[PDB]
Amino acid sequence: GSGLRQYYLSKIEELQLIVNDKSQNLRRLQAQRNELNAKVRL
Amino acid sequence: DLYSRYKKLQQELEFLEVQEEYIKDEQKNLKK
Amino acid sequence: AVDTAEQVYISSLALLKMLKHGRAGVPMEVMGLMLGEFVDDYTVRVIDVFAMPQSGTGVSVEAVDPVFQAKMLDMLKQTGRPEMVVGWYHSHPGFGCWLSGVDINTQQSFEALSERAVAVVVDPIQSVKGKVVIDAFRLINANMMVLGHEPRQTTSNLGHLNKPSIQALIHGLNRHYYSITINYRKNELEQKMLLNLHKKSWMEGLTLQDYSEHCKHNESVVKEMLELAKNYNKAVEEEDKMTPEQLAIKNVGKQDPKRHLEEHVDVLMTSNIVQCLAAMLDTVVFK
Amino acid sequence: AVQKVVVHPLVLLSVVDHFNRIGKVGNQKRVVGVLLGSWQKKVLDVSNSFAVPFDEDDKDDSVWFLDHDYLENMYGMFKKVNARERIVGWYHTGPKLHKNDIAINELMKRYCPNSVLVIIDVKPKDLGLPTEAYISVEEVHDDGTPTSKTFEHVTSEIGAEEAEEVGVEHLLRDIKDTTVGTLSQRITNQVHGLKGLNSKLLDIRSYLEKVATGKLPINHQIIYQLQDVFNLLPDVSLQEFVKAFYLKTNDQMVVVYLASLIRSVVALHNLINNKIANRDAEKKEG
Amino acid sequence: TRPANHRQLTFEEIAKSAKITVNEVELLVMKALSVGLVKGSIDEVDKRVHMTWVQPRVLDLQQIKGMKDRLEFWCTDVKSMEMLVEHQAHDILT
Amino acid sequence: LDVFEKTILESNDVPGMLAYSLKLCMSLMQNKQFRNKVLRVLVKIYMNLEKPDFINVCQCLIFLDDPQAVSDILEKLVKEDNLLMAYQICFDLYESASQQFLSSVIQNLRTDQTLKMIKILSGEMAIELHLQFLIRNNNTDLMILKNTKDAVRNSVCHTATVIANSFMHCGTTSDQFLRDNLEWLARATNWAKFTATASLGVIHKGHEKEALQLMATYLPKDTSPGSAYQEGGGLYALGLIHANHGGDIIDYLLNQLKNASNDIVRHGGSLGLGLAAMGTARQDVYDLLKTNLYQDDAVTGEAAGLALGLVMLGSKNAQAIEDMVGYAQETQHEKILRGLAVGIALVMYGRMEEADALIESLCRDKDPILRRSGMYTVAMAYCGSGNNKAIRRLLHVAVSDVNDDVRRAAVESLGFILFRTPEQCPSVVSLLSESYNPHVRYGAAMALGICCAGTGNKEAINLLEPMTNDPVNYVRQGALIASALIMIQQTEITCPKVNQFRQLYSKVINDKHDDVMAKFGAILAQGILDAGGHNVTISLQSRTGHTHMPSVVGVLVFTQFWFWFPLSHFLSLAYTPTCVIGLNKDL
Repeated sequence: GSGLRQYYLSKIEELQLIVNDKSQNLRRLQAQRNELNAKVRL
Repeated sequence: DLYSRYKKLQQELEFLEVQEEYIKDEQKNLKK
Repeated sequence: AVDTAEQVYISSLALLKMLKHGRAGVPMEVMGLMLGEFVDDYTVRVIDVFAMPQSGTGVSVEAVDPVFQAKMLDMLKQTGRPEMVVGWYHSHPGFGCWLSGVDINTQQSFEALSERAVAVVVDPIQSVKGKVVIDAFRLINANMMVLGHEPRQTTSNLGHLNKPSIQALIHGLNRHYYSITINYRKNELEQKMLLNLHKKSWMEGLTLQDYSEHCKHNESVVKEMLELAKNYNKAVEEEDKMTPEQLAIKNVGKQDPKRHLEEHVDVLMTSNIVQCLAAMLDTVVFK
Repeated sequence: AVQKVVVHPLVLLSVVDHFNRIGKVGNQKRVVGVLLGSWQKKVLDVSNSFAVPFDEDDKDDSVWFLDHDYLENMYGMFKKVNARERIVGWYHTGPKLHKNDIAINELMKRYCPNSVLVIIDVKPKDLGLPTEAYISVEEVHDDGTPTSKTFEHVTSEIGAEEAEEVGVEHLLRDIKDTTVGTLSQRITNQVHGLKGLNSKLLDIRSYLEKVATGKLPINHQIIYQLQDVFNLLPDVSLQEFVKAFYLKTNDQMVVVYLASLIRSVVALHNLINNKIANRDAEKKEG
Repeated sequence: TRPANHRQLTFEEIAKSAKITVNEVELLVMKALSVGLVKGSIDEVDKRVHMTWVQPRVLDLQQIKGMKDRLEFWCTDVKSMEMLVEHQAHDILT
Repeated sequence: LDVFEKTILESNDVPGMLAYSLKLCMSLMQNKQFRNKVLRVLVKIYMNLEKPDFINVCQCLIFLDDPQAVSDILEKLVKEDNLLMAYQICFDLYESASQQFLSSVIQNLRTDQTLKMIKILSGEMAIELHLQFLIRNNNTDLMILKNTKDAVRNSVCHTATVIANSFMHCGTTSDQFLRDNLEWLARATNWAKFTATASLGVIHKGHEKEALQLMATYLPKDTSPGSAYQEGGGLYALGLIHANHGGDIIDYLLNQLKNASNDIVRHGGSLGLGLAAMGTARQDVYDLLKTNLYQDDAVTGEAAGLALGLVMLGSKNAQAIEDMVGYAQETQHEKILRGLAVGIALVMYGRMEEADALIESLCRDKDPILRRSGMYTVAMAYCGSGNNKAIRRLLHVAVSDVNDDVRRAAVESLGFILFRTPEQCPSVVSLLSESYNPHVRYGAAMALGICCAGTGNKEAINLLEPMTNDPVNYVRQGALIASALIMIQQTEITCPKVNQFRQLYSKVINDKHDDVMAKFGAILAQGILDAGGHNVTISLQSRTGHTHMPSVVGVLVFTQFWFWFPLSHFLSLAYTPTCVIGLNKDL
């Protein structure tokens, strides 16, 4: 576990953290596109 | 499932990263 | 024998001949012939456009002597090549781009001589610098008012480019004629030079405007930008709890914080950066 | 003197169609036509153009043809349809001007007293400003030329009119463009600028390597007129010019430092105005 | 002779190479300025005669040889310093 | 590699650990270079296992492309002499592998067990059994056509009805929905009659006998009416019957196109002949397609350029590419620009890198048709490929480019490359369903329709619910086709929106004030959603993970109903049955 699982379990941490991170970054960019698309359509 | 969890979160990185590059092209295009 | 989904090819020289003759004869209909080739039974291609001497009224316009007509086409054959008339055009200034009762009368004249004679409508008044209102129509019989007129084997001339406008179907569509689609064919040679005609030499890229007026312009803009900041302190602090659509109705008037404040910063940025950066290169590059 | 011409964008396109008429021969067939303009001012205008038949050989460049009869009748038509317009000169499509190109001017100076040419380029391999125009004078030299007759460079620009800006910029929609983008054109302009600088230096050393050794006439043209170009060459980093960059650039740095100091505060308003609207719409929903 | 580096020449080398005395070099150089083959200026607190403009003269083979060496040394520096602008900003200027 | 062999052959149990390891090394594998190095040893140990597994050693091999190694173990089964275990090695080979691969392996098979190569590589006993399944199972309705009968006018509707019953009666040979009348069928003219004799063969799909004998009226030299489209479009339907089966049907169509009329018969003949010789690289069909191409004619444009790619499927014969793209620069018509635009996309198929010089060469070009043609090519060079390299610039030019045609072809390339995981495509196209132009709003709808169509997707129907409300007519159209493809053979329990939409097509077809183009999707979806009496379905996919390449061709060619109506008559390639079938002897 400390030699054969911990190499993966500590590594999937930061792979979870960046997906956790940029989802906040994505939905910021999502709503900004919806502002301009509702502005151009109108 | 433990090797699959490590591979699938890698696949959820660049497939999610290309969406970040995508809105940069969208918001630049909508200003024109 | 049947129609199809037709397509009107153009030349890029034609559309500029269309509107400039139209704009210079604005308060009346100005007339001209249209000169091209019947490339197949499906599409049509105009390459040339020329006018003729005319005589008009406020409500009508007429051509004059046809000795101009054949002698014009004769001297276009020997320089270049021979070609073919395909139709004609005129203007409807400020109108709803629709075939008038005299405009339809010259079309049984033209459809009996050659089959797919195209009537083309231009308006240089409802056309803005963004886009042009060009239009082309094709007469249909009234004897086939019950029988079908197009076989409709595709979608390209049915729901595309618009549904027909309410001020044009009030006379026309789909009675007495049918509309037709227009695109833009482009040769590579003119396409490359239509791209680059708004650029300059390296003289314009390497100017340093003048440092007296540049400092004077910076002295100017910052000075009222102080006064914009005077008004900005009052309004942001003010904020009467008014459910801000009522903030958004008491601001139409003279009210303008936050709007000039973003504006003048953009002007002070792009002026100062380019004035510095061009002065940077004139020392690194030169000597 | 004329000191510039003003070319509308209806021509530069009514030339290229005529290059596209006879362009099936492919190899070489120069287009020559007739230019139409306005007897305006010292400054001059160009409005319209039309063509004329012309052929010429490869050797013995003295066999060439301008149909005068075609030039009389077709201009007689354009005089008939347009009384405002009259002739101002001519054009040819050749990328570099040829040796033949002076007798063509010497023909049609009997039509307009100052008959002006315009060279255009159907293929600007140079990405810079095409379609430059010349005029002929006499500059009789110390050498003993009976008539030193060579064309002079005249600056030029693309004209504009309210109707033609509609039709042209409608056709610009086939490609994308940033005319509205501030400082995005500007950074390209020094890139398009210094590309022009490097292009003129690679051309001038190709002339200078030939005239140095082996073969070229070494004549009292450019070789000292280009020596005067070296004479200017400012000595930029010297005694008192240092006090021109450290007394004036730091002036323009403060204005940028002012502009950032407000732009950060403006973007800080949008935080609190969003953070109030975020949680207070939340705490009343729950 | 000197390539415009310290071309503010003092009176002594004029008075030596023209072998005229010291108190006549000013009347000598004001003549050449009045005719117009030179466009310099005259100091007297140091008695240095600054040079700005020389008329262009005829030259020969080896003057062209150094002039290409001036031109190549100037041409390849412009191109290198223009790369440093584009290399600094690749996808920033579109 | 060798420690990976040590893991499977050590103190480690095998319930299924040698099964999902094949799945992980096939699904999430980076490249072909580390794939085949892993995959080729994993079935050598299966041959080294005491019981040799048979479906997986065939499954890997068609991924590995060994046209001799399956014949080697077939020889061992000839040596073992039992066709029971020599069966699933062979019909999984017929179901999954390519036509050229079976045309290449047959040399190693011929060099009972003598009858075996006929039984497994002709695949005839699957054809008439599929015909046996349709002649026995047929659960349709006459009343649905009678409900749509009441739109008698001079509009599309005659073509719209005959395209409906042709789709819902594929391969069942049942002419009672058409033989109820003659005059309403023979009302519309001059291209519907080209489609009316076209729809006759789709009903007789996959059947040798009733092709010449029923169309004996419709041979062009027997009746000779004033209509040549009625008699010239039969050869179109002959190719529809014998798709992926080449016999006299090649040469019966070959010798008639030597001497014929103008391109009113040569549309039906060339499209049929390229269909029967699809992916076969025959020189004899390439010869008369040369002289059909160089007619300098508009009406031969769909004739040559489509079938010129069909016979060269996945071939990348670079001189033929150079001949095609070198031809489509100087011609002055548009169908000759259009038919070659799909054909040069179809000449390259599943290459992952081997088109990228050409893809950049087409996208940079000034031609909007040819840039659009590069978008279909990168869609076909990455079939099912989850490569994030291709999605950079395929989807960049979906943003920036100015023609509407290329933008619709850009976003419809997404389901063609990402159907392997249908979970992700509703997450990326849902933002594109609200775009400012209707063209991207259209191609958003077909992208969900081509990806999740095999599944009853809960998320996609949630996205396509407000899409049928838009004031543009054709985006209301393509919402209905995508709503048809998403829920075929699904009854009320996979998703409750089935009968919520059955009434919705009848809601919009019985109205008078609707558009023609708006209700054209509804009449089309009636033939889709009840296809073959709920017996056939779409399948771009096998259980082996390998894609079904005629259905991939069939659904891509189906997208071009905008530019030719009976071009999307090529849809019978997508229809596949879902029926378990038992068998104990040869017969």
